Amino acid sequence: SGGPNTVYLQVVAAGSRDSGAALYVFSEFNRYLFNCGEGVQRLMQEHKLKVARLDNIFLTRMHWSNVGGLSGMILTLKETGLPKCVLSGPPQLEKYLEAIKIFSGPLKGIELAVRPHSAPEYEDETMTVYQIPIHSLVVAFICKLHLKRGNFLVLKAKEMGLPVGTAAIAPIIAAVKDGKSITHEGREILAEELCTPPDPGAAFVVVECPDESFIQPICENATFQRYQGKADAPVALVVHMAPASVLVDSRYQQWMERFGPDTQHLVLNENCASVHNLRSHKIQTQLNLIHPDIFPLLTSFRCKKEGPTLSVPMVQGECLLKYQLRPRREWQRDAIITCNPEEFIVEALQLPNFQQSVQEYRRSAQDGPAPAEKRSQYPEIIFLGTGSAIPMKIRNVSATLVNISPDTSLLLDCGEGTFGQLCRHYGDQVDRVLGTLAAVFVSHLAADHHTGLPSILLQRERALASLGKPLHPLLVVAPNQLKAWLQQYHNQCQEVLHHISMIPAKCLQEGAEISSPAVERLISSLLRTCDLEEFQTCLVRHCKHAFGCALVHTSGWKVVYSGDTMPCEALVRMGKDATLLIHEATLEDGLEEEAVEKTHSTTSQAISVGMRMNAEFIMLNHFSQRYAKVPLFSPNFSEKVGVAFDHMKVCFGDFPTMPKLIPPLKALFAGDIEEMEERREKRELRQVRAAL
Amino acid sequence: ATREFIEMWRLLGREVPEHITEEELKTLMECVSNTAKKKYLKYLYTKEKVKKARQIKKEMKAAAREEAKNIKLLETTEEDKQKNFLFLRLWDRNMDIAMGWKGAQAMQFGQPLVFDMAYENYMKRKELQNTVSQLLESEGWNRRNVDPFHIYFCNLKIDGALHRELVKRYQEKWDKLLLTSTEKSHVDLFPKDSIIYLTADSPNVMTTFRHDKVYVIGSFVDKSMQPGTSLAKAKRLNLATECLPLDKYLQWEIGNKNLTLDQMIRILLCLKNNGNWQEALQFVPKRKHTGFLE
RNA sequence: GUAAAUAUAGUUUAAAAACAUCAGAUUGUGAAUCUGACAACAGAGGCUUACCCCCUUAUUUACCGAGAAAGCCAUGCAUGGCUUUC
Ligand SMILES: Nc1ncnc2c1ncn2[C@@H]1O[C@H](CSCC[C@H](N)C(=O)O)[C@@H](O)[C@H]1O
Ligand SMILES: [Zn+2]
Repeated sequence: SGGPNTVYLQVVAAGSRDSGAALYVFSEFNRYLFNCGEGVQRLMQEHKLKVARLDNIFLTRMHWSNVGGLSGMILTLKETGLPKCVLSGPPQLEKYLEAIKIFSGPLKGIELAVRPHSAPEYEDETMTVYQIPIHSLVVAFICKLHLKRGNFLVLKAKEMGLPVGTAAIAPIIAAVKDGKSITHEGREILAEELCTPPDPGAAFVVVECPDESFIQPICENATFQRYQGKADAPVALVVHMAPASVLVDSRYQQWMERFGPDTQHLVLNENCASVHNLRSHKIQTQLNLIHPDIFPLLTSFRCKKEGPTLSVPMVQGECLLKYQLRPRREWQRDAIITCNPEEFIVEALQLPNFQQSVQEYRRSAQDGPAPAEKRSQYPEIIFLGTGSAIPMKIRNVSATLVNISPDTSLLLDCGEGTFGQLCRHYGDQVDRVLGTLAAVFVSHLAADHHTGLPSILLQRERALASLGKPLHPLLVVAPNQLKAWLQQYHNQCQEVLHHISMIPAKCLQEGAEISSPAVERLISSLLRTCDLEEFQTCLVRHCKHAFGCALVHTSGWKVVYSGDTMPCEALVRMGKDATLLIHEATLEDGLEEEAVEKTHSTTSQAISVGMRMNAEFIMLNHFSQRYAKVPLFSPNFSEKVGVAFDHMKVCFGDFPTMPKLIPPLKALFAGDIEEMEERREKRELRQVRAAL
Repeated sequence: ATREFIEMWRLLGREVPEHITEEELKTLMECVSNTAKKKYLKYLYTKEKVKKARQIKKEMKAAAREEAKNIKLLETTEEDKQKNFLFLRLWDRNMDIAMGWKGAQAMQFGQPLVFDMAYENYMKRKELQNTVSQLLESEGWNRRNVDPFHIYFCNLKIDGALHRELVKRYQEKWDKLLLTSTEKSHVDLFPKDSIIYLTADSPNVMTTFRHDKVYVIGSFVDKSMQPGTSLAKAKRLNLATECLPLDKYLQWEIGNKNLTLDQMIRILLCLKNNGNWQEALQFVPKRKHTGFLE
C-alpha cells in the first residue's frame, strides 16, 4: 500500500554527558525517536521539531539516561491529543510504565502499548525494525527501509503506444509493477524493462556499547554477520553511541572495519562539543554584559583533542546534524547550530536605551559606596531554572543550589534535567560540584519538582569514581510516596535506592516528633554536614503533602523557600525576619479566581507576604510561559523585589544591588515589553467584554 | 532536446500552452526544476485559455452587434433629439484633458506622496509584475481624484527592472505622466521631520491624516512574507513610521494585514478629502474582516 | 510557545464569470464602443497518466501532573478526614 518517500535522520542530542544519545527519524508517513533519554522535550521544543505522529518510541539501554524523559514526552503527547503510543524494550518496561502511573497524573484518552524484545517484527510496511539482545543487558535495533520498486521508464511507453488517457491502463501499471511480462507493440515486454532497478531499502543500525563486556558479544551475532560484507540489504549508514575508549578497542575497530567503505560510521559520545540551546546561550551572554558574576558565562563543552584517526571514517555527531536517506543519501548539514557570541552581543547592543542604561548603571555603581560590613561572598545561591511547568526555551523547571561553603552544597527543586543545567553551568568542575552536594530537598510532591532526582544520583557515582571517594548515600527529604515509587523502580527497572537515604519531611516539621532513632541520627548528620543550625519544614495550603523549607545557619542568616503555596501565617511565623525569601510567582494580579483555583499566588500576594515576612530581601521564582521573558516591574514594588533567571548567581552582598538592575532588564526586553503590552491589551479587551 | 522533453511532458497530459514565444521559454528555463516550471507552464496555459475565451466572446458580441445593428437600422424612425445638441460626443477626451489640468495643478501645489521603488532585490519576477500593475491602478485612482496627490517615484533606478517594466507598460505615456520620478531617495527631497513612512509593522498607529506630512508607501509586493523590511528600511534613515488602524476599527477575522498599493492610495485619498475612518477603510477587502467595530 | 482551522495581491460570488485597471482612438450622440496591455486562488518540494500529501510564514480561536483496594474517626447503606499497598 504505497511506498515511503524521502526520509531523514537527525541527531537530537549531541551525546554529551548531559542529555545525550537522542536520535530522530522522520518521513511523510510517520516519524520515530530513539533513546528519548532526559531533557529531550525542551530540546525538541526549541528546535521546532514536530512531536505529532510520534507513534513509536525506541531505546537502546534501560539506563535512566536513556529513558528518564519518557514522562514529559508522553505528557506532551497526551496534551496534543494523540490517542496511541507504544514502546520497545525489555519486558520490564511494563513495570516501569506502571511506575510512571504513580506520578503520571490524570492519564486518559491515551494508549500506552509496549513492544517487548520477544516480539517477532513490527512492519507497518513503512519501516521495519529488528530487535537484537545483548548480554554482559542492552538491545540494539536494525532498521530496514521498505521496498519502493514503483517506477516507469520514460518515452518507451510512447514508443509502445500504450492506451494512455483511459482507465483500463491503470490496472496494467500493477502488471508492470508486480513483475508481469506482456505482449504490446509487437514486443514481449518484460516488467523489468519498463521498471527502474528496484531498491529494497537502505538499512541502518543503532547500538549502544557501555564497555568491552558489550564490545565482545556483538561480533558473535548472526544478524550482524548477515549484513556484513555482501549484505542482502546493503547498510547505508551505522550510528554508534559509545565512548572514545570503546571506539578504540581492537575488536571494536575490527568489527567496524568489517563493513568497509560502504558504511559511513556516524558516532555519538561525550567528546562531541556543541550547544543544545541557542536561545539560552544568547540570553546568558547578553546578560553577562550587565554584570559578570551575577550572569557568568555558561561554559560550553570543548573537546581538547579530536579522537584518534581510525582506519574507518568516524563522522562525529553534532546537534541538529541531518542525514537524508531517500531519494539521496547524504549529510544535509544545513541547519547546524553555531556559536557566535559576538553576533549576540552586537544584536543586543543595537537596542534602544540598552547601552545607555548599562553605561548609566556603570556610572551609578562606580560612584556608589563600597559594600558596608564587608559581607562574605559565601553562601552563594544559583538559580538554574525558574519555570513553573513543562520547561520552555527561555526558562527551565524550578531548581536552585545553595553553596553554604566551598565544601557544602544543598539542592532545592530537583526537577527534570537539572543535571543538564549543572553541566552547562559548571563545565568540567561538575565533578567537584556534585561531590560537594550534601543532600537534596524535595518540594511539594509533584513530578515536575522531582523528575530529575534519579539521574543526579547516577552521575554522582561517576563523580565519585573521578574523585575516588568512598560511597556516600546521598541524603534526601521527602514524603513516603517518593520512597515507595523509588523502591518500585529500584526493584523493577534499575536499582538506585542503595545510593540514597530518605527522610520524611514531617519529622523535620516545627515541633515534630522523632519517628525512629535512625531518623534522628540521619537528620543530625544532615545538620552537621552543611554546618547548618536549623532546618525547618512547614505545611502549605495549595495541595496535600506540601512543604516549605527554611534554613538558619550558625552565622544567623535565614533563607526561606516556599514553592507552590498561598499566603500563610505559619510561614511568616517560621520565617520571621528572614534574611531572604524565594517565593513562587505564577500569574499576574487581577486573576485572583484562577490563582485560587490553581492554588498559586501572584505578584501582589508575593509583596504582601514579603512585607508580612519582614524579611530583608524577597526573590520571585516559579514563573509561567505567559511571562515569556520579562517579569512585572512597577515603582510600587519595594527595593527588595528580586526576579530570577536561568543560571542566576546571587549572594548576600548583592541584596542592595538587585533593584539597581531593574532598568537594564527592561531595556533588554523591548520586544518582549511590546509583547507584554499587547498581552495586557488583550486581557483588558477580554475583561471588558466579560464585564459588559 | 529541450523542446523535445517539453513535448514529452505535453504527451504526459500536463496542462501546457501552445505556440509559446522565445522569451517565455527563456523564463521557463530560468526556473530551478519541477514545481517552478510546472507552475509557470500552468500559468501560461491558463493565460492562453483566457485569451482564447475572450476572443470567442468578442467575436460573438461582434456578430450580435452587427445583426442587432441591422435590426436597429430597420426602424428608421428619425427625429432623434431634433439634432438639438449642445456638445459633440468627445467626453473621454475632455475627461483626459481635465485630469491633465488637475495633475498639473497638483504637481505645482499638491501634497507629496512617495512610492519608494527600493525593493527590486526583495521581489521575484512575478511580484515585480504585480507591483507594476498595482502602481498603475494606484496612479489611475490618483488622477481621477478631485484633489490628487503629487506622486513621487523615489529610488527608481533608471535601468532597473521595475523602471523597465513601467516604461514597457506605459509606452509613450510614461514621459507624459504628471508625477515626479527620480533616482534620489525621499530623504533627499523632503525634510526628514515631515516624512512619515507607512508600514504595517510600525509600533505607532496612525490616528489622523496630516496635510503637512509626506507619506511614504513602499512599492513592495511580497507574497513571500518578509515582515519588517519596510520598517527596517525606514529605521536606517530614522524616519517616523505609522500603521493603519485595522484592529481598532475592523474585526480582522482571517487575512493578511498588508494591503495593496491601490487600496493604500484609495484609503489615503479618502482621508485627505475629509473622509472619516469608516469611509476610508471601506476599501479594505471585505473577505478579510467581518465588520466595522461599533 | 502548542493543536486546530483558514490564506483569491484590485473587488465579489462561484469553482470561471461580473465589476474593475493601463495605452491609443476629435466618438455626430449605443464610445452602452473598437484596437491592444495585464490575467498566477499565500511561498516553496515530489509522485503516480489523474489521484495527494510534507514543510515555512501570515490571520482567528482554546491551552499541561493523583485511580482503586483494606483499616480506623465523625455525620445523615452514602458522605468527609487520616493510615499501608500497587
Ligand atoms: N496596514 C498597513 N499599515 C501601513 N502601511 C501599510 C499597511 N498595509 C500596507 N501598507 C503599505 O503598503 C505597502 C505594500 S505592502 C508590503 C508590506 C511589506 N511587509 C513591507 O515590508 O512593507 C507597505 O510597504 C506599506 O507601505
Ligand atoms: Zn513549582
